[PDB]
Amino acid sequence: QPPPDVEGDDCLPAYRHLFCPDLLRDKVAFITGGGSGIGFRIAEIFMRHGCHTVIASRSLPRVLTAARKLAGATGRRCLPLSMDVRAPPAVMAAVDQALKEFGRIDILINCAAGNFLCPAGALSFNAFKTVMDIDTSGTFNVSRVLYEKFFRDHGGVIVNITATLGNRGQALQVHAGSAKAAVDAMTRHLAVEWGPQNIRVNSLAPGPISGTEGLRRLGGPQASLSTKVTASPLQRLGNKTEIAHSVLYLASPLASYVTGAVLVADGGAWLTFPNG
Amino acid sequence: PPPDVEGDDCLPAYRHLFCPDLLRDKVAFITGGGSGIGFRIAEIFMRHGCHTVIASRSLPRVLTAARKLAGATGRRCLPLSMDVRAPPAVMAAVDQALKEFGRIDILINCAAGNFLCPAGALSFNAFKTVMDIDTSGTFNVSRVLYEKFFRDHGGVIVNITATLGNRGQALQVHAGSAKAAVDAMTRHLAVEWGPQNIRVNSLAPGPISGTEGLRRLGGPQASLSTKVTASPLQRLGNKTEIAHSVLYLASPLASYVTGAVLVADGGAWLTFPN
Amino acid sequence: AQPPPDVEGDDCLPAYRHLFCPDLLRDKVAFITGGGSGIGFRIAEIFMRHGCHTVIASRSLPRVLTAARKLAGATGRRCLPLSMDVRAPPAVMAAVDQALKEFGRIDILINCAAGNFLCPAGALSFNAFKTVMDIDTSGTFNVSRVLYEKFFRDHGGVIVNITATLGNRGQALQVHAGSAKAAVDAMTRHLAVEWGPQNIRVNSLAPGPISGTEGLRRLGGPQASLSTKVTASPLQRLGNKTEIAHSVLYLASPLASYVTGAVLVADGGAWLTFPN
Amino acid sequence: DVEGDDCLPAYRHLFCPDLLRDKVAFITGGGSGIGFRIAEIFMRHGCHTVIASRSLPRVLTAARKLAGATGRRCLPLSMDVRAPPAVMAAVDQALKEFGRIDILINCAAGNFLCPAGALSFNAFKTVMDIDTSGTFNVSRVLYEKFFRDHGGVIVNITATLGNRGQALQVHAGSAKAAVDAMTRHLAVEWGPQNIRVNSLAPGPISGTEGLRRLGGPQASLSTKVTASPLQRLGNKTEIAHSVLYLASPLASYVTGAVLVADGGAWLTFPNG
Ligand SMILES: CC(C)(COP(=O)(O)OP(=O)(O)OC[C@H]1O[C@@H](n2cnc3c(N)ncnc32)[C@H](O)[C@@H]1OP(=O)(O)O)[C@@H](O)C(=O)NCCC(=O)NCCS
Ligand SMILES: CC(C)(COP(=O)(O)OP(=O)(O)OC[C@H]1O[C@@H](n2cnc3c(N)ncnc32)[C@H](O)[C@@H]1OP(=O)(O)O)[C@@H](O)C(=O)NCCC(=O)NCCS
Ligand SMILES: CC(C)(COP(=O)(O)OP(=O)(O)OC[C@H]1O[C@@H](n2cnc3c(N)ncnc32)[C@H](O)[C@@H]1OP(=O)(O)O)[C@@H](O)C(=O)NCCC(=O)NCCS
Ligand SMILES: CC(C)(COP(=O)(O)OP(=O)(O)OC[C@H]1O[C@@H](n2cnc3c(N)ncnc32)[C@H](O)[C@@H]1OP(=O)(O)O)[C@@H](O)C(=O)NCCC(=O)NCCS
Ligand SMILES: NC(=O)c1ccc[n+]([C@@H]2O[C@H](COP(=O)([O-])OP(=O)(O)OC[C@H]3O[C@@H](n4cnc5c(N)ncnc54)[C@H](OP(=O)(O)O)[C@@H]3O)[C@@H](O)[C@H]2O)c1
Ligand SMILES: NC(=O)c1ccc[n+]([C@@H]2O[C@H](COP(=O)([O-])OP(=O)(O)OC[C@H]3O[C@@H](n4cnc5c(N)ncnc54)[C@H](OP(=O)(O)O)[C@@H]3O)[C@@H](O)[C@H]2O)c1
Ligand SMILES: NC(=O)c1ccc[n+]([C@@H]2O[C@H](COP(=O)([O-])OP(=O)(O)OC[C@H]3O[C@@H](n4cnc5c(N)ncnc54)[C@H](OP(=O)(O)O)[C@@H]3O)[C@@H](O)[C@H]2O)c1
Ligand SMILES: NC(=O)c1ccc[n+]([C@@H]2O[C@H](COP(=O)([O-])OP(=O)(O)OC[C@H]3O[C@@H](n4cnc5c(N)ncnc54)[C@H](OP(=O)(O)O)[C@@H]3O)[C@@H](O)[C@H]2O)c1
Repeated sequence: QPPPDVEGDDCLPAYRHLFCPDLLRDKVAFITGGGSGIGFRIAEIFMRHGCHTVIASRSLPRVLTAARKLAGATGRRCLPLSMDVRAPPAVMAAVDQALKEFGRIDILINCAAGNFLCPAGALSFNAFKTVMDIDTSGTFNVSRVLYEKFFRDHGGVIVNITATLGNRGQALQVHAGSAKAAVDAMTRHLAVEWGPQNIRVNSLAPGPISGTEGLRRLGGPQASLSTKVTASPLQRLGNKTEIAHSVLYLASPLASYVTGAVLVADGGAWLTFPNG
Repeated sequence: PPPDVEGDDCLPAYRHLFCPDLLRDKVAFITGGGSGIGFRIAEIFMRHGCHTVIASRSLPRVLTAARKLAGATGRRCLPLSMDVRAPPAVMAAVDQALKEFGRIDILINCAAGNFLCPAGALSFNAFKTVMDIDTSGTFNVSRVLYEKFFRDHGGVIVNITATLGNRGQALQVHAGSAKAAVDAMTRHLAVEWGPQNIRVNSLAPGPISGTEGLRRLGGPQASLSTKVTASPLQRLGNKTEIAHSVLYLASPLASYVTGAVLVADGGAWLTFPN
Repeated sequence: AQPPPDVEGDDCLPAYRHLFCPDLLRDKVAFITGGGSGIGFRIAEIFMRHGCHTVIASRSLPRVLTAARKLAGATGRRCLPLSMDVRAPPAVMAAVDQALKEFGRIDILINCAAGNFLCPAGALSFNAFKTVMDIDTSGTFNVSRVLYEKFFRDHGGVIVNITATLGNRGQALQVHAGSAKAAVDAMTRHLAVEWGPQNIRVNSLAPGPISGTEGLRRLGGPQASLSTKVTASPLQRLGNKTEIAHSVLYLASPLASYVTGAVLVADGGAWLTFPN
Repeated sequence: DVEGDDCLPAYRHLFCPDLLRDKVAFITGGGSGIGFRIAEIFMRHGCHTVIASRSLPRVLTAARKLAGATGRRCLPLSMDVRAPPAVMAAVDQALKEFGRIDILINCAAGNFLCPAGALSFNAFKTVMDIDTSGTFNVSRVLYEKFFRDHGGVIVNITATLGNRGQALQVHAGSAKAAVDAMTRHLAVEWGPQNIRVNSLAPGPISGTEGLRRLGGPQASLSTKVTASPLQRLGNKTEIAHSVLYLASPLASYVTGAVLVADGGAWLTFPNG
């Protein structure tokens, strides 16, 4: 039986520490996409282990609402910021402020993505490139800004949130599959070039996770969903807290020797899911 | 190795190992077919009976190439100017091809852009441009050909990729990411399009002599010689060898191959320094 | 689009149209383990249709004597049948000596010998697992190693290992075969690196589900669900022996002069979509 | 960390000390190297252990040290992973002593440098028998004796050698690639019995027989280490942390995966 989760963008009402509560004490994590879904639960878990956060995505409203829930449930600081990962000046602006407020950033989680089901034949060039732009160029943009502004001189840890869609070429998902495959390759590249600056860089590829926009958009009809979930190895959907725990493992000193790796946390699902 | 020539010029002689009618009367649309690997793929194709359309941004480049290719092989070569990033231009090119030949049987996505640069010095726009050309560019040509012809008649796509992303090669985050995304795209399209009789595969070349790629990315000649003699086959590959493996994938001999990546790199990704 | 023709039994093709030049392997000699039945037999026939003489070697002397009569009957090239278990190195060494005595050289080794059956991992005995590792993995290494020491080390050569995609997603009922074939894939890379400097190319070909083979008969399952998964796979059909032999011939030939350490999958995209 | 097969003098917790409270882990190769440090770090989180390998004096010595440093129980047993009667006997003994086994760590292996043209048939086969057949045998025994009916968690310790076909290592590369494939097959078959199965692939780890054997001359090893992304060797405690992660409830949704914990070394290390 998995750790408890909540379907909405709300904090866990109770929690049991399996990592020590001081694992990230006084560190600061910058989380793109931290106002909703997996990125919000990542923020919440990090703050429950001593970490302050900065959460950044397009909607200033989404992150303000989130930052008050996070701060309230954990007593740590959460700086919300409006920032499109495709706009380098907005990215530079956000990182500058995070540093003005905190004086340091230790961890970057690239969680910002967009996705929707569309057959390749109906997918426009602009549609495909929009997904490449947010997922891949966005991840590069934020990483590259964090490197210049803080990590190159102080070291750091980056976790990229990816997917397994590209492994078997999942139908209706050429855009997301291609974009997140490029992010897994970028992880290797940055691990190589930035390791000498004491920067670790890894990916975490989640399976179908309950209580997320990604599952609502992409899961398909509930009866065919249940049937594929029941046929997957752990016979269930993952939850956001399980994903936040793997991300926390990778962003922490427990993972001090892990770099350039892709941890798949998907209950086995890519091995068995249908690709009709 | 089979012989090759360093320039974007035709082979002075060629020995057939495939039958000279392997692609008789087929039509191959080759992006980047005016130079480097793409020029040699066009030439080898035409020497197996195929007409070509070559397309890239520079009209002067494809015009001069097309005269060379027709002159050497006796088959037809249509040159077109088209940036793979511009759906109007790509649509216009595929129409022009269909108007000239009435069919396209094969698409070779060879157009790419690359250069050496540390990830920390690489600009936001430099990264995105490589993704736009290599990745979104490949998707754009593949989808325009699907809509205009391959959906209704079937077809074969060969994507020219790379091994850079396997080990995260230094100075290459842009190209390594873009070509890894092309390898996933290959699988996605193979699955979606297979039922329309379309095969889609990736061919990843190693370091190839006589190419802009190697000129830009090869590094100093002394350190290049050294990684080369320390790789499994002990030599650079040439363009003719790459054209043979592309021809294999594009031909009825690979009738059961789809969603695959064929690495043709003399074993180099296994031993090259990173 | 119409596949090249094939026949279901271990019999030669009635007609064949060349797509490779008929002198591609003019007067070369290929040693093919498992060349008496199934995929290995069709590989033998196709090679000999391109000028190559063959040695076909497996356990059952009756099987290879009958094959070799048929092969030589249909193509006008020579086929030496030998009885040899790949697990017994004195027998391999003697078979290879005998071939060198007959033909004076060997240019190509195709390692096609394998053992497979459906079995749940919880029912698979220790000896059953080991037996499949011993034939597929040790047996491949053994043959490759004898060929190296008897001829290829000094003369160069080309090796094609026939493998599978089962280990990619951990196909159920196939732990033995999937592990064994994943070892051979790794072995391909290892040997490509060590033996490249002796002018030896080593690649793997991984076939998908193939009509008119013992493999499909044993492992296909009932015809109705077999039909369903075939129809749901990207080319919507089973592969045939002739198509696999064409990919094997490609890799074994001078057209693949710069291909080594690679695994070419030739499965109609089956592993992307087949249920697990 | 500490070079020998000795316990750490001190240890600060990053996972809670009750993470594995009262669980039982059966660790093949638990008497030395990585296996010994895994047993120690598991015991520091509340776990009891069973350490099993061919040498009974090696595991007797290890067990007294592990118990002594941690106050948890460590049952040593002698068994060859290639002999299914012995594996069945050790597993029966662990069950008599403890009544349960929650976790299996398949750490036993044999390796040495040898060019492929010089490796004997028997030398190849031996490495395949220990790493591959051994790992299947222990997993399948544990499945039949306990995991099938009660669930459980397996961590296979593997390697990255097979990725680029590392020279001098055809045996070990092949064997470990087979065990990574087995990880996926068992994850799929046994997931519905509440069994998780993952691989952890370490890189070059200081204070181990692996590194003493396979590292080659010190000057050349220093060089490739400096040229690797984190510019240092891994230690045994870092590997035991990643193995603990996978073996714990923190990895409740991880199955069928390979975690590479090698400092990025396979990405840059020489080969040829
Ligand atoms: C499209 C998205 C990624 C980003 O939005 P955006 O930049 O505002 O993009 P727009 O809506 O302008 O759409 C851009 C292009 O994509 C196309 N597109 C967008 N959604 C699409 C869909 N569901 N199907 C097909 N085409 C689509 C648009 O039509 C437009 O293409 P065009 O110029 O040919 O018409 C949107 O899905 C989003 O913001 N998602 C965030 C939430 C999310 O995706 N969560 C799950 C992550 S797992
Ligand atoms: C850059 C290229 C890929 C694409 O051309 P383009 O679309 O006109 O792009 P631009 O010339 O506007 O350059 C795009 C960005 O990349 C950057 N860039 C180009 N060459 C660069 C180099 N060697 N190092 C770092 N950045 C570079 C530019 O400075 C610009 O960035 P900025 O906007 O931050 O100033 C060009 O190299 C090209 O056309 N190459 C084609 C042939 C080739 O590379 N063959 C090899 C394939 S192996
Ligand atoms: C078993 C095989 C792999 C090799 O034969 P062999 O070396 O004579 O081995 P045996 O007949 O002694 O069987 C060896 C072990 O595997 C077991 N075995 C054989 N077939 C089995 C099956 N279908 N299910 C479970 N176990 C099986 C035997 O019971 C024995 O184990 P045990 O000692 O615990 O009883 C046999 O299947 C074979 O000859 N295959 C060749 C043809 C083939 O497999 N073609 C398809 C490749 S796609
Ligand atoms: C060989 C080993 C794996 C297993 O020992 P064992 O089963 O008693 O094996 P043996 O000593 O009987 O050796 C079996 C074969 O391997 C060969 N072999 C052993 N060491 C070898 C070496 N360094 N180089 C080449 N061949 C070797 C033997 O000669 C024999 O082949 P043969 O019949 O052709 O003579 C041994 O190295 C070992 O016990 N290792 C465990 C510790 C270890 O390897 N740790 C490192 C990290 S895994
Ligand atoms: N959910 C799943 O089952 C699943 C499976 C595999 C992978 N994932 C991955 O997990 C991550 C989170 O997904 P989720 O399902 O939790 O959905 P989500 O809640 O919609 O998260 C996506 C986040 O990205 C932000 N975002 C989108 N575009 C952006 C941009 N251009 N700039 C900055 N921020 C942007 C969104 O906020 P704004 O709209 O405010 O920008 C949103 O908060 C993604 O990386 C996704 O690919 C999810
Ligand atoms: N050479 C190597 O060693 C090597 C190794 C691995 C992979 N490759 C791959 O092989 C292919 C050929 O490389 P090469 O070295 O032969 O280099 P090249 O000669 O420069 O080929 C690139 C071609 O792409 C065209 N092109 C670039 N951007 C374009 C755009 N936006 N739209 C349309 N056409 C475009 C260029 O023509 P215009 O300028 O007229 O547009 C040129 O003909 C590339 O895909 C490369 O990634 C090469
Ligand atoms: N058919 C498929 O769909 C498929 C799919 C994926 C992979 N493959 C691979 O394709 C190859 C051939 O399979 P197939 O389906 O055509 O089956 P097959 O006809 O049964 O071929 C297996 C052959 O191996 C020989 N063999 C078995 N054990 C041997 C040993 N110890 N020593 C020497 N030779 C031995 C057998 O001959 P004796 O009985 O005379 O020894 C038999 O000719 C195998 O490598 C298989 O793994 C097939
Ligand atoms: N060290 C590295 O840098 C490195 C790198 C990648 C992977 N690894 C992996 O990490 C694990 C431990 O390696 P290590 O360096 O720590 O070496 P190690 O100390 O030699 O550990 C190997 C263990 O395997 C046991 N063993 C060997 N054969 C056995 C058999 N037939 N049955 C039962 N037990 C057996 C040995 O004990 P007995 O002699 O008492 O049997 C020994 O305790 C191995 O799986 C290795 O492949 C290590």
